[PDB]
Amino acid sequence: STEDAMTVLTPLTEKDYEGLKRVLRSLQAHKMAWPFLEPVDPNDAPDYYGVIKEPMDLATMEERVQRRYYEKLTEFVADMTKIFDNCRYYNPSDSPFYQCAEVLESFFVQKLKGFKASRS
Ligand SMILES: Cn1ncc(NC2CNC2)c(Cl)c1=O
Repeated sequence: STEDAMTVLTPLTEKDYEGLKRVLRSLQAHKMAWPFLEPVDPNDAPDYYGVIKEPMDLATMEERVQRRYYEKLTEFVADMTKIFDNCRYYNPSDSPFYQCAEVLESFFVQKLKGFKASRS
């Protein structure tokens, strides 16, 4: 689709970056975002950093947005998806963190679709 191709191939503009900031702030404000606002502390999760190959959190993404790290929407989506995939990989499905990942990713998907639509 056009949105698929734009996501992979069209460099993020300054207008795109304002949209990414809005998406990120929406995630940070969500009631279920608190487990993901800052990196996992090793004291909450034995072996976390040996198990999880590419840790990610919303504060690291915020730093990257502010530094204009992302060149393509795909890269921003990849970092956000690491947050949820890492959480579901490390934790059992009855963990409250796993539950938060399910809800927050669903919200992200809604906001992401809105952002993609706005790029045209
Ligand atoms: C296993 N584990 N432990 C803590 C955590 N979040 C912390 C950041 N402040 C709470 C997540 Cl997301 C997780 O998966």
